[PDB]
Amino acid sequence: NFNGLTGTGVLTESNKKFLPFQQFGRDIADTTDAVRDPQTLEILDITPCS
Amino acid sequence: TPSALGKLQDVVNHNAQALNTLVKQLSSKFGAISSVLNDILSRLDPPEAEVQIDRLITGRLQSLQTYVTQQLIRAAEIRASANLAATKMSECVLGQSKRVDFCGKGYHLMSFPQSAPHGVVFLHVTYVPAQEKNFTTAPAICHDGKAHFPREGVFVSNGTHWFVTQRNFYEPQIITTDNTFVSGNCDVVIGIVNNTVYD
Amino acid sequence: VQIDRLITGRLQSLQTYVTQQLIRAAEIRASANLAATKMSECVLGQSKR
Amino acid sequence: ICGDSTECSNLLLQYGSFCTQLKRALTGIAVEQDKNTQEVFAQVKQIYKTPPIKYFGGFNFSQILPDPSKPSKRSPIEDLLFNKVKFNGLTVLPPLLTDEMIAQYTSALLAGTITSGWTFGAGPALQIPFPMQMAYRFNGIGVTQNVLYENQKLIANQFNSAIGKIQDSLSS
Amino acid sequence: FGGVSVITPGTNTSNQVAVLYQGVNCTEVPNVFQTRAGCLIGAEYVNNSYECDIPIGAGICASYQTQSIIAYTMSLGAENSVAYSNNSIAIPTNFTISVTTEILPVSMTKTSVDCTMYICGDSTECSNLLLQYGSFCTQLKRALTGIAVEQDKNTQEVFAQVKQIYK
Amino acid sequence: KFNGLTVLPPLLTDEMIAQYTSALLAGTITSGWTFGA
Ligand SMILES: *[C@@H]1O[C@H](CO)[C@@H](O[C@@H]2O[C@H](CO)[C@@H](O[C@@H]3O[C@H](CO)[C@@H](O)[C@H](O)[C@@H]3O)[C@H](O)[C@H]2NC(C)=O)[C@H](O)[C@H]1NC(C)=O
Ligand SMILES: *[C@@H]1O[C@H](CO)[C@@H](O[C@@H]2O[C@H](CO)[C@@H](O)[C@H](O)[C@H]2NC(C)=O)[C@H](O)[C@H]1NC(C)=O
Ligand SMILES: *[C@@H]1O[C@H](CO)[C@@H](O[C@@H]2O[C@H](CO)[C@@H](O)[C@H](O)[C@H]2NC(C)=O)[C@H](O)[C@H]1NC(C)=O
Ligand SMILES: *[C@@H]1O[C@H](CO)[C@@H](O[C@@H]2O[C@H](CO)[C@@H](O)[C@H](O)[C@H]2NC(C)=O)[C@H](O)[C@H]1NC(C)=O
Ligand SMILES: *[C@@H]1O[C@H](CO)[C@@H](O[C@@H]2O[C@H](CO)[C@@H](O)[C@H](O)[C@H]2NC(C)=O)[C@H](O)[C@H]1NC(C)=O
Ligand SMILES: *[C@@H]1O[C@H](CO)[C@@H](O[C@@H]2O[C@H](CO)[C@@H](O)[C@H](O)[C@H]2NC(C)=O)[C@H](O)[C@H]1NC(C)=O
Ligand SMILES: *[C@@H]1O[C@H](CO)[C@@H](O)[C@H](O)[C@H]1NC(C)=O
Ligand SMILES: *[C@@H]1O[C@H](CO)[C@@H](O)[C@H](O)[C@H]1NC(C)=O
Repeated sequence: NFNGLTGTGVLTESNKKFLPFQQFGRDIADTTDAVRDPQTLEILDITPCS
Repeated sequence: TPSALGKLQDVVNHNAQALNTLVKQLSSKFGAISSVLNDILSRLDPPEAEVQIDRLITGRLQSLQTYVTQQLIRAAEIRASANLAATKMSECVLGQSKRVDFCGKGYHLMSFPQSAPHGVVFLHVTYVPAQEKNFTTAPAICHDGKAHFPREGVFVSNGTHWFVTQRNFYEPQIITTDNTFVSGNCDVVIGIVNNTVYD
Repeated sequence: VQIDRLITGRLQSLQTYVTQQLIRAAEIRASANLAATKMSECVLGQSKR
Repeated sequence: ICGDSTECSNLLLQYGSFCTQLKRALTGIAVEQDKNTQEVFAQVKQIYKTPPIKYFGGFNFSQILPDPSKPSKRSPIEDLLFNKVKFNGLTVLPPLLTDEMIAQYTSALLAGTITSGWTFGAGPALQIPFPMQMAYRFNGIGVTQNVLYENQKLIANQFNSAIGKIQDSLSS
Repeated sequence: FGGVSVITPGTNTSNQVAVLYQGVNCTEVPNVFQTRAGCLIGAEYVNNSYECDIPIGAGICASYQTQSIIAYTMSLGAENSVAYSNNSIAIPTNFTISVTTEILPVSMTKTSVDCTMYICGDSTECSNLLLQYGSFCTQLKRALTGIAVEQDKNTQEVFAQVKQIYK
Repeated sequence: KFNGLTVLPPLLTDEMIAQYTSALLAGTITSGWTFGA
């Protein structure tokens, strides 16, 4: 539950570079793919578990 | 040419668009209060929201059915194309087909297959005649009071002489008894001409 | 709810029409491929088949 | 789905975008019909014209060659075939190739096979007399060339009589 | 009523476009040519026929040639009156070897759909509710698995025809 | 695999189709049409 965005998946350290004002990341299919950590500033990938 | 490999790009784009349309209907509520299942499971009465959940299931199950039907149709089309490709591999590559326009434009000589993503490419090597010249012809030739017909070829005119040559390449040869066969007399053939047959 | 019932009923009819049109189009495409093969082999040449 | 009621149009979105998926499927079927016609009739790259003299060694192609006195330049057999054969949201799109263009393709295929044999399908149209190309087809089916030349009048009459019966067969 | 189609020669060439109102009259729309397939705005008609470039309908096609889009009746090809005669034969004196490519789809992606995960998504109440609609999940699974195994046979029937791998 | 939809891998890899094509070519350039019969 990242600042309201609730989901389920594996969290991995991504190499993406979000803009300083962006918080969520979505793919072409309009689905959550990456979310910025609220406390730190790292970007975590979200993938379907299994 | 950008439209060279479009038929495979069209198939992969159709598959991708079908997948995207199927994953897009997940966000559709189909007339319900919403599409998020967790919200419907947390904003209505559990014993009463059963009929509401029934509406989401029918909306997603029937979309999966339409997807499966369209996939069956596309699979039928792709299987027809694959049967055609197998016939072309067996007839154009593993042999020399006499069928016109089946192994390329012109007289087919041989073909070479090439691997392609979700497809196959055939390089049809064909024989195309060019630089044609016209001559005067005759159905038969009367030399010894008997009509002579070419065994394998066609009688052509040198302007002042007559030759026999194959019908697919101009190669004049003297009209001898080995190039022609005699059958019947000369008063039964229309367009017969007079010329000596070399013995 | 009545409009949703009318929309759902008419939308499924159009989907069935589109599916039937796809099936008939596949049939007509098979027939047209057969005719094109017949145009090149029977008209544009002589077939030993 | 909605007709004229605006309250339905905005209510159609909550059910789905099926009107977009369906209209893309009908466009594919529509463009398939134009491709089907081109794969059959547009096999030639040149429009061959029949010679002004219609003599072909006794053979009579008047029932299949275009009639210049009749409209649409159709042949009698094509005339018989043509004579025998905006709604609530549905429209009918016109074909890309008109009937006069398909008839012209058919005339090109017919004028080429009578004046060039099968050479126009493999490359350039090599001119050849019709009794000459008919002997090649006899040589292909397994009979010598002298069989045609010694019976050209009989084979011409059998061909002309058979073509004349095609109209009666398709009419009766 | 009718559909509006835009005729463009490609954004790489020019930004000019022509709108085609399919099946309507040119007098009922809010330079113009009443084509047999509809009203064409933005393309002038020319009598000089050419090969079809952009299909429109009813034998009319559009093209970009000169900085303007023109509409014309498509020409089926160049006229070639073969010099037929009673005794004229044409024999080719040369030849050319040509190679033509033919691309054919053989297979597509073998997809598979999880019924419960797609329809429900890890919901216990929803998963038990699917049973009331019968075994529709099994039919879709058997249909998709039949397609997947069919694609492997398509590739097998096309390429795997040789018994030995020749080097 | 994102939302229940999974894409199964083909049985024959792209390298095996390449081997089949190479075998067909080597047969048609060195043996003609005899290796098909
Ligand atoms: C049948 O057609 C082929 C292909 O057109 C003919 O081959 C061509 O022959 C001419 C004359 O020998 C060649 O022209 C020469 O080219 C060289 C450069 O390679 C140049 O230095 C010479 O001054 C001359 O222009 C031509 O290149 C050649 N074409 C090819 C593709 O090799 C052949 O002669 C024709 N045969 C008959 C019987 O008509
Ligand atoms: C939120 O608070 C944490 C805790 O202090 C911050 O994390 C610190 O970040 C600094 C600068 O990178 C480091 O030197 C500390 O070691 C970090 N401490 C811990 C416990 O991780 C974090 O930066 C704060 N978030 C924001 C946006 O300022
Ligand atoms: C007929 O073919 C010959 C080649 O076989 C052409 O060449 C002539 O051959 C004759 C021998 O029969 C010679 O007497 C002539 O001098 C040759 N002509 C030349 C220009 O060298 C001959 O030209 C052909 N006939 C015609 C009318 O073209
Ligand atoms: C081909 O040869 C035959 C026979 O040599 C020619 O037939 C002769 O024609 C003349 C004139 O018509 C008659 O007077 C003779 O009686 C015919 N001979 C026979 C045996 O019937 C024929 O004219 C020649 N054709 C050509 C084109 O030269
Ligand atoms: C070729 O066939 C046509 C049509 O079958 C023949 O035209 C017929 O000619 C007879 C006698 O002149 C008329 O009584 C018929 O009415 C004609 N038929 C039509 C449909 O008009 C023609 O004579 C045949 N031969 C040639 C050389 O054209
Ligand atoms: C090919 O042969 C036919 C038949 O002999 C020729 O047609 C004849 O032409 C003459 C002159 O115009 C007419 O008087 C005859 O009535 C025609 N006969 C028939 C049956 O129609 C034709 O002219 C010849 N073609 C060439 C190029 O010589
Ligand atoms: C051969 O064809 C040309 C045009 O292709 C024509 O002018 C000529 O009359 C024909 N006949 C002869 C004998 O050259
Ligand atoms: C419809 O188009 C035709 C063809 O130009 C024209 O003659 C006719 O007047 C038009 N009808 C109206 C109502 O404008």
